[PDB]
Amino acid sequence: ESHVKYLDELILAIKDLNSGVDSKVQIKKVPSLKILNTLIRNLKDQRRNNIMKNDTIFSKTVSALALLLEYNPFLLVMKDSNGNFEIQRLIDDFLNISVLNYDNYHRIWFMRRKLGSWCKACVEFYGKPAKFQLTAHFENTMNLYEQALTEVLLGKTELLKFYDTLKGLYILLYWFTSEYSTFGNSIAFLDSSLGFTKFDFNFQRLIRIVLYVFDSCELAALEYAEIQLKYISLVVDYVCNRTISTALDAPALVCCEQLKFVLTTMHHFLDNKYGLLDNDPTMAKGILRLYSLCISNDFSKCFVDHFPIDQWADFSQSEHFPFTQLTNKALSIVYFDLKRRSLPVEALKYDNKFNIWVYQSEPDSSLKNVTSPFDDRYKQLEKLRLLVLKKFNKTERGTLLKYRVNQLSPGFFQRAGNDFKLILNEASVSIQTCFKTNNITRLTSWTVILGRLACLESEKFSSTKDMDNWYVCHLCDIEKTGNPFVRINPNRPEAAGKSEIFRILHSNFLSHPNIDEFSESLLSGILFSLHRIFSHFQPPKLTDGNGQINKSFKLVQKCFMNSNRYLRLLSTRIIPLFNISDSHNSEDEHTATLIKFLQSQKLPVVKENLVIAWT
Amino acid sequence: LKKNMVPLNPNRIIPDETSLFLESILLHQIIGADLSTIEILNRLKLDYITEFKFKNFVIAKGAPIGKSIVSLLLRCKKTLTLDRFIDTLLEDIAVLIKEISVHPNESKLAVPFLVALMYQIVQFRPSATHNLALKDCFLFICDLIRIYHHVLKVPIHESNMNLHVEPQIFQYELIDYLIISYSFDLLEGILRVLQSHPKQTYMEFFDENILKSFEFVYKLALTISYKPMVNVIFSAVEVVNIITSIILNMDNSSDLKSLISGSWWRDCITRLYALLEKEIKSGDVYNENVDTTTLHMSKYHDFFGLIRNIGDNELGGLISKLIYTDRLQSVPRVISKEDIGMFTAPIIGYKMEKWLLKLKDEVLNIFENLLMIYGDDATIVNGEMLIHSSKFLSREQALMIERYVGQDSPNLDLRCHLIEHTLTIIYRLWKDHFKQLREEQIKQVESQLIMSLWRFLVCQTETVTANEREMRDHRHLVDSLHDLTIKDQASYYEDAFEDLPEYIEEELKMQLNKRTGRIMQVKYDEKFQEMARTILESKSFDLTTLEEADSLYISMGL
Amino acid sequence: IIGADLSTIEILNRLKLDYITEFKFKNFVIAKGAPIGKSIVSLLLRCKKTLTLDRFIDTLLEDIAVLIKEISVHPNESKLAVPFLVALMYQIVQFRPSATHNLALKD
Ligand SMILES: [Zn+2]
Repeated sequence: ESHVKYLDELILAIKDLNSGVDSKVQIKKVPSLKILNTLIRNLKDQRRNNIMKNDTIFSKTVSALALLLEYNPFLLVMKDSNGNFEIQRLIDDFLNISVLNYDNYHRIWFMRRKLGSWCKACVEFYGKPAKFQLTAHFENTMNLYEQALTEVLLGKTELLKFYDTLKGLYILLYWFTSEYSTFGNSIAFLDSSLGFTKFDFNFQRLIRIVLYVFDSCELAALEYAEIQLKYISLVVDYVCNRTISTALDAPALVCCEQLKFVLTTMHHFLDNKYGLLDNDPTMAKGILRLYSLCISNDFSKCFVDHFPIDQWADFSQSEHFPFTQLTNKALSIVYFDLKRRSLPVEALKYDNKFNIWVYQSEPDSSLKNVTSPFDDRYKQLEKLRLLVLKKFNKTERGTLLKYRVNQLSPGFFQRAGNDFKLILNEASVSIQTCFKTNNITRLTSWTVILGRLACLESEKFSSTKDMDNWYVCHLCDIEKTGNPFVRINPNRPEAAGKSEIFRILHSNFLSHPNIDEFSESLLSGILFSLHRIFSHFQPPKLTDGNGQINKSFKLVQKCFMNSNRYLRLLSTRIIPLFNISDSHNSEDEHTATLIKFLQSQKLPVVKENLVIAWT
Repeated sequence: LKKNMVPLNPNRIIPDETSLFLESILLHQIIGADLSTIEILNRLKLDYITEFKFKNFVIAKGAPIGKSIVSLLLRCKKTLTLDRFIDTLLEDIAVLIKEISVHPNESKLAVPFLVALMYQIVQFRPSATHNLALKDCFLFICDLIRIYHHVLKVPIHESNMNLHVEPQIFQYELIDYLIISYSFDLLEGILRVLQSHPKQTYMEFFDENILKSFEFVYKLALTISYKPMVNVIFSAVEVVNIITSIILNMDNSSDLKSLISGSWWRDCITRLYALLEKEIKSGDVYNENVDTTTLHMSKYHDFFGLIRNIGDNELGGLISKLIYTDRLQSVPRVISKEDIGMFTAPIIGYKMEKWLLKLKDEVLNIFENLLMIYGDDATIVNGEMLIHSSKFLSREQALMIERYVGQDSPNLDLRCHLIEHTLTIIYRLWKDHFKQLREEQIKQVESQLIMSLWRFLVCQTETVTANEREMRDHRHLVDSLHDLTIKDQASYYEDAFEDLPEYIEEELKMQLNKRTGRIMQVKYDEKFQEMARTILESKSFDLTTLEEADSLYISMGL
Repeated sequence: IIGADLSTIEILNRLKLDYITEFKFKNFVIAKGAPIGKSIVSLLLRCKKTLTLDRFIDTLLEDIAVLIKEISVHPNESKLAVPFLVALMYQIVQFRPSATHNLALKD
């Protein structure tokens, strides 16, 4: 509270040494380095006990340092000549704040994403002399932590040193178990793409070393169990973000061996009764997340073989599984879902109360904790549990345009829905009436829906298709090789005559008397939607003779010469769509119209897309 | 006195690692198959080799083969410790694969499952596999691939009178596709477990024969005149990645470098150039189309493989339906070839594009590595990394701006990561390797270099974003898929994304904004603007004169 | 067993039970034409990971007992699996006599 204005003046002081103009990076050592006195001032104002616990004056404190190091990549590699560059001094100092913030998952994710920016997007300026002085620094500071982890076997070690050694190894393994976008090729063991690096076998070595330490020691401290849950948190984070993460389905895995490793590792963690702690969600999150990746896909056998669950059952007790109420609850839900998909269809009935399919319960209850309803405010847990219990329903599967109409007109498919004539009239009454001026965002969502529904109109007389199994367009979304304008049909149906969605599009948007001020984003949206219409339908005649540019080609005039380059290069994408028709372009007059339009831009900023628009 | 120390466990159960390895062999199962691998080998006999025997590893004539594997496993669990149990299994299963392979009459159905079993043996404990076993296994898998010489040598186009009146059978083709793909996957696995050994002992692996054998099999995989099998292209370039990555990360790097000729690299890099200039298009990945221009992942080899899950595994049911499962046989169960193929989803095409874009990221990543190996000039860091990489950068900016913006595919970001990566492959080639950028070669790509730098410096205008209100309206138009991704990550899979304290989503409404800027092709990152600025404007070479440069600056503003 | 060519598990790999169309007691599924010893070795591998020795023993005892039982009380089915399952059960009992809990012995 006292120094929020101090940091708010310090960010202005950093931005005040920009340049004479708005373009400033300064990758070279300038011949005036006074802000390194601020750099020393930044991290030294971070390791302290009083007001770092406040969220804002820590987040702005590290955001100021990231804005300093972003617009000054020379500060990293400035060679504080002990033997090395100062980014080695930055890493081990940056480790201390993260090990002091071991428990808060916000304060270490947010530190490691910007530590990712400081080496990926900032030591691409230097390469060979400065890639191998931090990818060797991480190997040495990781060799040190795995080396000092093994002199606790001989028992002469300390206890707080054991604690911070475990936590520092946790943070070093936490940095490298992010997705590939955090640390790019900045570090030479995270180098390979295709989801399989030098760090993978090294990580599977170090987690087996720390499990060997957990077997070799014996301790029942409570917060030692607290820091012992973070290794299974780290090992579920290791596998849950190497996933390809498709549209709305389960994020599919890349390497079955890493899943086998993580399941075997946390099953070994449960066998030895490691990490039991009251009202802690960590192991429950791991079990539910990893079962969510293995619901009905190719990895369900890999889940049931390597994380065996049917040997902790013990139905006869209210303490239903052995471990802890959250962990027993999550494992009971996983057991319930495995037992449900084991049994046949006739052996299970629909609840009509919790909307989950369920088998004949028990001689006891044994069905409370699976649907109790769900737990204390641990917000991801109950939605994991909803997904595990509700993925069996085999209902209308999630689809992209069905999402974006259910995100827009909420609760729309409680009706016929898949019939096509009614969604046009729902979009029509929402596109004619329910806006006064407020929807400068909702109209852009409506025009991306009008873009996608325009394709779905074109799939009849392409009489078999449907609203639900339309994922993406076969013409506007997937693309093939060769000339991309061979794919669009010359004798496709005309837009005004048959496509009622172009009637909608011209009725609201292109005949609105304030086209030259919608917004730039609504112009881009109406250009995307008009691209989809004119790629699926023949555009109208550009001129009858009475002047008369036909309110869509007029929008091409408006955006093709506009100030921003985005509307220019987006409106150049429909200039070819006007050139492809028949009974409008059979004797080549739309071509001549587009030619004498493109012969009339003697303005310097339009030179890019014009060269595109010719070609 | 000092009651602080952590107390040991008096009854430490150090787990028997050879028992765990025995169990991982016994319940090894490849993805999509009904039986386990040992349980498939219990259903296989070899009825032309009347008596196999190498070193007390007798197989009878009609006996199950997996009977003899599990007999070897039980017999050598008692005796050998783990580092000897591994190479005993490696050489015995290698000799069995060998004399099943070099035989005129015998079916080779045991060979894919023995290679997959061998891969499970190698990668179990990478510290336990001694690297002379890795050397012998590498040489065996390379000449195993040169035995199966003809799988990677089918011609591009057939006769006009190649009548397709033939029984149209797939089972033998499925077997030797599995043999080649599991063999290349095993080569990748050998080199990544060799990558995990301590960095003083790489010379126990490498000699002349390693690099000659991989040179042969690498010319075989990344083909020119034959139909490409994409499965082996992934692994064959990941091997070259592991090679460059350990040349970077060993101390006595000279012995690898003195062991490698110049002809090895200048035959490798031209095939990488020919791979980098191929097209990745969703609508005709799985099509069969014009050769050597579209990375296409043929229908007739669509299964996972031993490391990475590469297709949708459409041929995984046929691995299980390759045997009768209630019978002990040698010939395969008949798989009809034209029954597969039956239309539901082009999402499969999107994720196969995702793999192929990661493949091109891999190729220009090993370009980035061997810039750093050969920092001094050589035959190979020779200026054609301006030509091929600037052709690549210019075309993947061009058809990004013309085709992909607003096409709601997941693969846009990675496709505009490639350009954002290959600029740096330009940039450190520009700043740190100008001594070999020959003047005649720069003018071969003076169009494309200058235009590709211009499409980064056009973003310094930035009259598009400038706020927050219309940028999220733009990301409804271009980047709704990543909103679905980040909501599924936030509600299920990320520990930091619950109880968001109004500093962790104000980073999200910075980085989704810079993401959708970098996708929308206006407002890239400022650092890449600087890297593109300090190539064109810098006076290391006169790309433009001072009256030709401001003709480019007037086409932004300026 | 002394005098036999194959091992006992390797004899049970050569045995199927074609009148009991689906055997199952507690995740110990045997199919109709499947090898029986396939299911024994699947049970063994599955219960090595999970159970410690005194529970691994009586799990094997009651599962192989239920299999011997419903092969035995059947009118049409041959009983060839039963001697080797009883010999296998004897090998299970006498391996570590301190580990076999005596309620398993009673049953
Ligand atoms: Zn469309």
